[PDB]
Amino acid sequence: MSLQHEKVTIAPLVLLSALDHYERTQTKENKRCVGVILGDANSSTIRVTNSFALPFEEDEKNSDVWFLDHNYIENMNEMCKKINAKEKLIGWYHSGPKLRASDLKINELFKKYTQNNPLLLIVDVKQQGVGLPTDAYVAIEQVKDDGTSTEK
Amino acid sequence: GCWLSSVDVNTQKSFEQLNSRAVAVVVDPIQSVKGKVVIDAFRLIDTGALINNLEPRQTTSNTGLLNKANIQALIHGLNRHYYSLNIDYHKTAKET
Amino acid sequence: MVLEATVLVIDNSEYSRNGDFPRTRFEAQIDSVEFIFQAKRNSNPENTVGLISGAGANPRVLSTFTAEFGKILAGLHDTQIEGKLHMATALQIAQLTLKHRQNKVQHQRIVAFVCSPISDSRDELIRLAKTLKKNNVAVDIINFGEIEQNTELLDEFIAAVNNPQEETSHLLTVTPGPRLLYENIASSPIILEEGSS
Amino acid sequence: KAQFQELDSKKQRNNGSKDHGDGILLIDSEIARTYLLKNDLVKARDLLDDLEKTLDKKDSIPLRITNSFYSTNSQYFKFKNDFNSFYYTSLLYLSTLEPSTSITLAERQQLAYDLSISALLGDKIYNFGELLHHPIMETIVNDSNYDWLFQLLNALTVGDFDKFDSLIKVQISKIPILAQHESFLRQKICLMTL
Amino acid sequence: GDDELDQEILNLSTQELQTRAKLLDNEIRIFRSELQRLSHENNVMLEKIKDNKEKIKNNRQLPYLVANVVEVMDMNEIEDKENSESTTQGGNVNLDNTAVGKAAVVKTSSRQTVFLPMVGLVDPDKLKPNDLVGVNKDSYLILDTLPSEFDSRVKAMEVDEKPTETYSDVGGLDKQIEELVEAIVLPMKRADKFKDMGIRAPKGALMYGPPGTGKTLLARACAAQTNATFLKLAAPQLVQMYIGEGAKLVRDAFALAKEKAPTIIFIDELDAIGTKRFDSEKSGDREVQRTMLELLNQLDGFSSDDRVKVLAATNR
Amino acid sequence: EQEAHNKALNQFKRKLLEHRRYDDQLKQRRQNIRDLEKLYDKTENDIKALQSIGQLIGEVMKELSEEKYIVKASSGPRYIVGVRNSVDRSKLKKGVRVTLDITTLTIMRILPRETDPLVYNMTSFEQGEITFDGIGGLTEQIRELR
Ligand SMILES: Nc1ncnc2c1ncn2[C@@H]1O[C@H](COP(=O)(O)OP(=O)(O)OP(=O)(O)O)[C@@H](O)[C@H]1O
Ligand SMILES: [Mg+2]
Repeated sequence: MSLQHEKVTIAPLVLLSALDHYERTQTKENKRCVGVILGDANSSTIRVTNSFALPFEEDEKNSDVWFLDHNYIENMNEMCKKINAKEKLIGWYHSGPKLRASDLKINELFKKYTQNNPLLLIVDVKQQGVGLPTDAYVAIEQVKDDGTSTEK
Repeated sequence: GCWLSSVDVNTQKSFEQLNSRAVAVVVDPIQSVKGKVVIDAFRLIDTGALINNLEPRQTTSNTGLLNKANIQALIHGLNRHYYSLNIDYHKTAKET
Repeated sequence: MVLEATVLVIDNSEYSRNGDFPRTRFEAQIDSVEFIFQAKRNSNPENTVGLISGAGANPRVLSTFTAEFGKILAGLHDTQIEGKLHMATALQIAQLTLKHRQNKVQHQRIVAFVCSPISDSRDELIRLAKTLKKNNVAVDIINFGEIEQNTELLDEFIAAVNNPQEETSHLLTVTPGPRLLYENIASSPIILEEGSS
Repeated sequence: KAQFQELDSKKQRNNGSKDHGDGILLIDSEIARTYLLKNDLVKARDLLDDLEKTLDKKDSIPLRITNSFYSTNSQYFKFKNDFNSFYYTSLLYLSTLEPSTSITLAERQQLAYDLSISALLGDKIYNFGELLHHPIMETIVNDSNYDWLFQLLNALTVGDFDKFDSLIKVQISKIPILAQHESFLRQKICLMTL
Repeated sequence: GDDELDQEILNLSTQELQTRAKLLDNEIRIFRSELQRLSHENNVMLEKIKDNKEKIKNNRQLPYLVANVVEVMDMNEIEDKENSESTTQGGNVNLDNTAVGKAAVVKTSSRQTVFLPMVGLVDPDKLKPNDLVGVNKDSYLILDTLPSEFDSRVKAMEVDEKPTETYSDVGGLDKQIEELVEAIVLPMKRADKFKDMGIRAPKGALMYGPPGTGKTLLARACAAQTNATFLKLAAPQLVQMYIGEGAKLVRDAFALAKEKAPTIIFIDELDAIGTKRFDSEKSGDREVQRTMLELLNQLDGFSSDDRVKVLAATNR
Repeated sequence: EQEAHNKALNQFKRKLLEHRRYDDQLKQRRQNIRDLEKLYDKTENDIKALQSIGQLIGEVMKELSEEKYIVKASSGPRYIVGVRNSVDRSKLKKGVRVTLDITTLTIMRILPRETDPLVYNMTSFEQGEITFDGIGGLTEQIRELR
């Protein structure tokens, strides 16, 4: 999968696109636009070149319920290989505002389509921190600190 | 530089038919160094517009200024096959 | 019959590696899909059959609506098997799957294969019933794995849903032992039942 | 192993829902354990290293696979008596424990004995407080064997000499293992306290 | 092939083989579904191939650039865990993605030498040194293959043995007529013996002396005897147009000659592409001398060079 | 012949032949995917290669800094170029072959130096042995060289 991933640089095209998508799907009030993040990966420096919206729903009553379109990803990947040769699915973004534990479950399914470990790239749509809004994550597995329960 | 060749006028013409008003934005990214220079918009001039002087109705009801990035290149197609009008940039505050 | 979208909930469990239908149940449930998919087309060629799984850790979308039987099976080959039914959860994702469609004239129905008893609750299922009949979604339960060694309380939800609907709700018993799973659902009402106003 | 290697080739596409390559790895682990008991420690370790390679290149493997591999690796360091090496790899078994039956009541009490003994005699351990707080050693302290064994572990955690030295006298007579590490254990409490 | 053998009939009776027939059906239905699985995966994939081939079509068709391959470099493929190039870049392991495997050095007709990431539909296999290749005009990549260059004058040069001068219409000239046979005609015809014995074949010959001694005559005749593919070249004829196109012509000539053997390649009056001084300025006519040199080298390259004979003439 | 045990038997032939056939047909359907699969990769890689874009070879005329070099190109002209952080600067030294973009004029990557064929053939293979007493009359002159 990938064992080379230290940092993710993000171009401001990607940060703006995600921002636009949230506001052009009409998804607000702590509901989720989730999209695929496109660009080179399987490198220490991951660079995300582009992004596009995916159809996505969530119900906050039970987060073990969500809608992800299986047709749409394949079709978009085919198109995206033509425009630049950089572009391939290297994760999925979440629109924040925080890291929910509901984000593991989605990441679990997302591993199948990807050719690497998928990345969970949080882009916050309301601005935060003295530091960046944008904070990147990778799914790894490890033993806890109670010496019990190996949790992803 | 930003100009148009014959082949691109043929491409231009059919967007004009599809959508009455439409623009062509032409990016030359290797004479660009401020991310904004050598980028202009262009739009077809009709053949009726030249002969009956209905070409400069676009100099009226606007700023009426045209800012050149290539003096030599724009002026050539400015009578021949296009009229150029200046480009502007925008964002909302969320974007900024 | 005509213009109908049907979300197949197909369970893949620890009760389905049993071989009461040849050569296990996984292999007989592959054969159920083909007959169902063709039949719909025979009534109306603009019918779409979708697929989700009540199986694994998290129920998920295996395939979306499509006019091809090929794509639906393509998605089913890689399913979990370690899980059990989660019946309440299945219904809420299937409702979401039936929202996204090419056209909305299509009937809303859910048919759920039961191989395994609920891992959820009665408290949950009571709620689901009131939820469904507002949106005219039928519950149609093919049971064949909650009657093998078990009892079902799902009879109650069928009747609570059934009113004049787009598709009526009915319970379809298929023996748990050999009777050839695939022909029994094909023979029994799955388009012979239709709605009314 | 020969029956699982034939089976798998047709059945991966035949069920079309199941896998059967998972099973082969685990058999190698059991084969490695049998060699350790038999006292052919080298035969198991080189089997175990080749098995290690395969596991790292997979990421979809069950939680059962990791549980058999670490258990087997721990028994290797216990034959060799590498105290430090045992402590950490037994901690990795504890994490990968399944609610599923793949343990007995015997095994809990016996890992608890072997952990405590290794810990005392490590050269770099200071995970005495980490053990105390852990379920395993918590439940059995009321039996005679694990009574002192708890109180030795506890007196080190807390740097305390009055309880520690009093215990050490008893264990020279009682246990001959700890009758030649007498010098080690007294240096160790002082080292942590410093 | 053969179903219900003698053996199955004794073993199991007809009634039993009915129960056998039913079990078979159930398993035939299982396999039958897999065919629908497999058909589909095949159907989508065809669609993908044609969707690509449509994008290619526009770039690929004529017009494009003509170039020559200097050499196929054969740069490394894979020595890292990411990309296919020595340097570590963002991409991942493929022929083309951001990864670059093999590459080749071409000399364009646009007067540039381009080292380029290699395409998917042109491989290094499909090349050899000194092959003419179509390179896309706008971005420089090997786009499609072409056969080797052919020129109108080169094509003409092969076959001109008639007029024939023989040795019955050339009065005397011995020792030299005998000497010419020994060098040329005699090993050309008994070529099989010369391999077996292990002696070398003469590595060409030089005939020289004041003009009007009848050198031109004797070389033409030499060729009549042996019935061979006679190529004639003359040092001002060989050079044509830009002087960097002079080098292709020598090579072209010798490509033809060695095929359809026996042959004689006779190069007349060498006094300006075989000068002794390197002071008289030449830069393109220098490459002409060098590509003359390859030919001699491959005579030495056969051991016994019976098949390919060369003759040379000069005035001084 | 004429009994009904034969009429029953012929039908079972169909049942077993189809069982086996459907198996020979699984193997065929698989091969049809694998055949398409290669063909797919070659046309696809082609499009990605166009987007990568050619380069122009040169060589260091003179190292000026540790991230910036001065070069001479084989197009004629001399440039002062930058160097990408992909490529090593140890493998860059004065006189070494390089290949640099026509988009930004930046050395992208190493071009290992092109071997000159003649001297290279002789480096590669050993030209030896010749025996001392296999040479006659120059025998003194071999020794003198030692
Ligand atoms: N030895 C000869 N026997 C017969 N005729 C001769 C002889 N030598 C010269 N001639 C006549 O003179 C003519 C002119 O001489 P020719 O062209 O053969 O000279 P050459 O030595 O081959 O020239 P160059 O040095 O210019 O290549 C010949 O065509 C032939 O008719
Ligand atoms: Mg002559």
